[PDB]
Amino acid sequence: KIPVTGSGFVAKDDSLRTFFDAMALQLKEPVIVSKMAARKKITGNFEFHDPNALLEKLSLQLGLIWYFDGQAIYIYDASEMRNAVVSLRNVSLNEFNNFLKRSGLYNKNYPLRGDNRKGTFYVSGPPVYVDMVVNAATMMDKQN
Amino acid sequence: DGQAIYIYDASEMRNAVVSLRNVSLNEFNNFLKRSGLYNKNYPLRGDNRKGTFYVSGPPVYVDMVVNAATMMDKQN
Amino acid sequence: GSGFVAKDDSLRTFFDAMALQLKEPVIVSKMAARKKITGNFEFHDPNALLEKLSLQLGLIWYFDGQAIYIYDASEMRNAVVSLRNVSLNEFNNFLKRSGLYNKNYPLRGDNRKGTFYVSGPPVYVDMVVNAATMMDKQN
Amino acid sequence: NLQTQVTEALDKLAAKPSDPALLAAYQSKLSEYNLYRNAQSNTVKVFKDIDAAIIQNFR
Amino acid sequence: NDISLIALLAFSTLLPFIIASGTCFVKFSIVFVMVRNALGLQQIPSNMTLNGVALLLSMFVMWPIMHDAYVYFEDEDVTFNDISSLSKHVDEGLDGYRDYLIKYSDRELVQFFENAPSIFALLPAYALSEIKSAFKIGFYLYLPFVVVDLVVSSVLLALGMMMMSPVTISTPIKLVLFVALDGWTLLSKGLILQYMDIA
Amino acid sequence: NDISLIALLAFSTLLPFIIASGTCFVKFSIVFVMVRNALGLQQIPSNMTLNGVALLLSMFVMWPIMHDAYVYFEDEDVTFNDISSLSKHVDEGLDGYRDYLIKYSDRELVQFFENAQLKRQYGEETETVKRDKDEIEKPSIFALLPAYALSEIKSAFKIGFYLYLPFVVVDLVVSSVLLALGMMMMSPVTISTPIKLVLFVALDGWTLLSKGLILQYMDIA
Amino acid sequence: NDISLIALLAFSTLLPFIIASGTCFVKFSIVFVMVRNALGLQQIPSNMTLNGVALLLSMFVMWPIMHDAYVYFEDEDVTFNDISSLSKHVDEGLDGYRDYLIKYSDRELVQFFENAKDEIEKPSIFALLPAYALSEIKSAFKIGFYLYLPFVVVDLVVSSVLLALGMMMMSPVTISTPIKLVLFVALDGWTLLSKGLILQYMDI
Amino acid sequence: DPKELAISQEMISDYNLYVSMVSTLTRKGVGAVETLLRS
Amino acid sequence: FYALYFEIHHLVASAALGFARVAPIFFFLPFLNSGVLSGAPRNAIIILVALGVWPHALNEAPPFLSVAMIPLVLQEAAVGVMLGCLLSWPFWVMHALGCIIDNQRGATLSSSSEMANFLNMFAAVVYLQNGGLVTMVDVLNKSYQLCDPMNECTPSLPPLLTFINQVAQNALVLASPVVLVLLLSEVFLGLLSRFAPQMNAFAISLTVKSGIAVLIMLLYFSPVLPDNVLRLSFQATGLSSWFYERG
Repeated sequence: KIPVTGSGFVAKDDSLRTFFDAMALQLKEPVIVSKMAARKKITGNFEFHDPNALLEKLSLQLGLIWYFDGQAIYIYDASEMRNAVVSLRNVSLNEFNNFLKRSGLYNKNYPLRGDNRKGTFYVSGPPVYVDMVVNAATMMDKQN
Repeated sequence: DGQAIYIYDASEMRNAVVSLRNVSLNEFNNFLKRSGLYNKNYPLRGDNRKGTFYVSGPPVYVDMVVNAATMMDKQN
Repeated sequence: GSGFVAKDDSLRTFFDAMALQLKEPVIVSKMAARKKITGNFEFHDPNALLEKLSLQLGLIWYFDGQAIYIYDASEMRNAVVSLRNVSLNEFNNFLKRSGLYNKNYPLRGDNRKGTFYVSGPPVYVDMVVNAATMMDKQN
Repeated sequence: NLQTQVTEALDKLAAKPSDPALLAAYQSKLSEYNLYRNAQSNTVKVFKDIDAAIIQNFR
Repeated sequence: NDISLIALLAFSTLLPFIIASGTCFVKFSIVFVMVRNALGLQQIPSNMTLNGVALLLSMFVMWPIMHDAYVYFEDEDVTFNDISSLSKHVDEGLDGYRDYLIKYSDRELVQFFENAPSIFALLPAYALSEIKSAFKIGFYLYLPFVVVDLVVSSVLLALGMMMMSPVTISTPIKLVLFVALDGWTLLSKGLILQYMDIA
Repeated sequence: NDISLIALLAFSTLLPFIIASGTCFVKFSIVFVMVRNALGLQQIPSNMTLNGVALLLSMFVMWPIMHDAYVYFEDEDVTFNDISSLSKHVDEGLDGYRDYLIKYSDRELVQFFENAQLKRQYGEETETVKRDKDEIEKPSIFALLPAYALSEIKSAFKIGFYLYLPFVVVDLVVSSVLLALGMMMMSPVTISTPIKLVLFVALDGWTLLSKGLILQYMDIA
Repeated sequence: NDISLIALLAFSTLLPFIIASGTCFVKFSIVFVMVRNALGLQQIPSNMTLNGVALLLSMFVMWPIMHDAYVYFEDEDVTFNDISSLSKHVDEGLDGYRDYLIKYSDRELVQFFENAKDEIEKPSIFALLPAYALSEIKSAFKIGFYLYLPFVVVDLVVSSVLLALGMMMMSPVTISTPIKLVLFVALDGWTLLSKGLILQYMDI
Repeated sequence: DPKELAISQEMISDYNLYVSMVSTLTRKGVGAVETLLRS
Repeated sequence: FYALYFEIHHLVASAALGFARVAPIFFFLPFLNSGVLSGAPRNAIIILVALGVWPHALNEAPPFLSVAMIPLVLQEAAVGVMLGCLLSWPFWVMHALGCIIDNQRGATLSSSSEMANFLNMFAAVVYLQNGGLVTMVDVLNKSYQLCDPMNECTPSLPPLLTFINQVAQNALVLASPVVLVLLLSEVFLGLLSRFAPQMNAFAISLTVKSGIAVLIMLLYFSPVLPDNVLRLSFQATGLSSWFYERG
């Protein structure tokens, strides 16, 4: 009924939510595409054999930012990136980076910009990454 | 969770970060291991001996972990 | 071997095509998204092509380390700030090590004083003012 | 510019909160500023209310 | 300050009667329905259209005068020392409208309504003159409709056709050649050239 | 918690203009003015009571929709712990009203307002959305009720033309039988008014049109 | 007592719509206008002085229903320990209105509204108030055709005696309207239709 | 705050009067066209 | 937290001019006037329709602020009554059609109407079925794209002066075939009055014309009338020819 010999996905005017859910089996995690990034469309014959390398290239050709936090993959478009600056009264940046590296939320594409032994830094990235970094930073000074 | 199977769509997954004032993560995770609510697909991301961690998943699992963590800081 | 063939684009479709040769995503504002362009371009040296186009078209751009923000030139703001118990030299040494030092838009002021002047894109000024006022409260 | 010479007398009592002449002059300042602030608030209020009454009459 | 709000609100309440009596809407509204009565069909073209068109045309004459009033009144340099010195300035704002009104009215009622120039003496002389100007243009449009029925009822007496009604025959003939001369675009533009430099 | 009461009272004040626009009261009111106008009666039957009889049927249909809002919003666990889940809760509370707007509104008239609002929002560069959104995506609540109220004006005038027909068939034959005689200078509406009233009371249009409108929203047994 | 102060105010502020929709005032106020339109009059006498006498006429046969709810609700046993027994007690008060409505409403239409005998339980008060108002407007239309009918004959007979002569281009409204109202004052139809309108509900 | 609330005290009230003024003029504006079309 | 109050407050100011643009279309249209719509839910509709079609973004400040407000209202009313008289085109010619057919057969000679109301309702419904309100809303959505305020656009006078004959030549050719049969029947009867003198053929003319005027229009009522209704509906592409902005 579906005669093609090989393996691949054929998209005819797909709308970026039905396209990434078809990649959500080769990637072993569910994909969450935002509301503004679902108005763009894509069509063509695609194939997935290393989708963590394919998602990086298509996030630059289409214009997207993505984040994988161990359970799911969040995808936003480029005009939703937000910024923040926070001050730590009694812990260091190198102490907070050991918490991020040891826990597993440390992302080497969006690192933390600041002085190595201070309280202030500058974080920027996806909207699910920033509101976590800010919320853990204001939840460690009140604990200490 | 042991009595039923909840099913949501992928766009309803919520997440939270909660701070335990006087109880470690390794003790609360043993409370979940002893109860039966431990789900290895959505584990608790955080430092092993601290009070802060990051949890994400279905809304019935997040609203259970947050409520059972803030009801274990009030007992201590 | 590469290149974009522009036929009446709108400067948001266009600069996202350069977001692969530049290794960062590009974010263009909505007042700078009305200007249009045509022509055959060629992305072989994009860090000098973006600089030449931003002066012919009339644009301001800022790269912080993750993305490239592009505003139009009529949105440049300026502000003067004063630091009580810190001088200009440790804040400039903070920016040199934090990677937020932009040589095109440096900090204008006296070398050992609290008052100085800053002007640039609205993501650079809003970072510099908040970082300047978040060190004096810590001290 | 009344708030300036209000805000210039609080600091010497902050440095010396036991001088009897200063708190007497400070109370003499602050009750008069209390009389000034609600007077301006009550007087702008009538100029709003009577301006609302014309459109209430003509609507 | 706030006393300016009463006058600038009362103008909006009294506007439907300044249009009813002070402007060229009087002349425009009458001759349309008069030449409709010339044709004898009282509900075509369905008088809401005649009041729809003649309102837009009478808007076009009053509109520069309205913009000229508040261009001048935008200058807030009106406050002075003398009570009458500010009073002459408000009269200077109204001479832009008054010069429209002094142009068309006659010199017989305007001093008759000042001994018994002022603004309030001019409006009933204006609307009375415009009605008198409306009738003589309606009469000259009336005569070519009182010759075409006269010939068709004559041909019935030329034949043996005396006993039939002539209005059931003459009314389509009067309507067809009138629209065939494209007269409805003629008498409208022949009126708007009188008041303004149209187009 | 306290400002939830402010949101309740502010919802309470804007209530009857929602009944003026959002509900199906607009179908009953228009067709009831039309059955007054088609009979030729001007003042009677004194439309202050015709608003009331048209309101009571609309409340009689709207009651199961609005009743689930009370039991959903008097829950003791309205207050959540996160800012996005609390904004999710009022959406899933409003979904029972919203799919009611979806069922009874027009397809393309709703579809026109999203394309008209997006080019106002971002600009012309936003690409248009087609019919194929309907299977997954829901429109906003402020882009529905304009196209709802226009579609219900279309359906009410659709009903109003049909029962306007059996009266003008009467009003032409009376104006023809009077001109069958030489009675040209005679007002035919004063002869037409009895037999216009008989054709509605012998047909009893009130007690079958009233059942017809409730059948256009709900069913029996 | 404090909550009953709400419902006592809530009747009073809602009275000009319940009296607008749930009584025989709609039938009196409707027939008193079409008798003017039957006579070919427009603004005579008014819409105010016809509503006034229609209000008092409807206030006669309606007052004893309103009067019994007072004397029933003045009694001392409004204190009940049970929720539902008070709900029964207020259900037992409205039976004066329910027995009034069922007499003049249609059983099939109220059965239709009931879907969306009557001796064991009475149907609900919201299930039949439109059915009452929709039955009154129909019956007032039916009685409106009847007294419309004799004035058509005087409208026709003078137009035929004018067409019997050659004067065909003569407006007969200036002649029929004198002959219209002498038919209504020699009958003295005003004092008798108000009689039979009262007798339609209240017996002698 | 005594000077900032006072300048926002005028700032709310004058813009509320401006929105009522612009809405009452639109009502008498189109209502004059309504009565002139009835004439 | 001042901008949350300001966002609804810039909106309620923006809807007033939106009301002033679209209010005199709800007086002109046959299925939307005050005769068909009550008073209480009318003004709810007219506000939120202009709120769903207003061209500028809602959170921004409107450019209305103290430029020239009383003449701005007369601008927006003048373009509103212009859009009303263009949108009510095919109902006006159809109501003019029925007045001619009523007038030729007699039945209107008490001057020196119900039939013309019947065609006006009929062309209202057949316009309302296929499309209808989508093109009725589209022309006022394009009017904000070509007549944005603080630019003083006008209804472009030199093509307005042919508006009355533009509907008149659509009225006469639509009333063409039935007045020709009524007129030829009258002179055919008049030759019989010339062949029999005391017939009084004027009285017979009222009896026979009312049957002819419905019979001849029954042959072309079904296949010929309703397509001219969709043809005469004014479409949005011609909105440029009726307006122009002044600076």
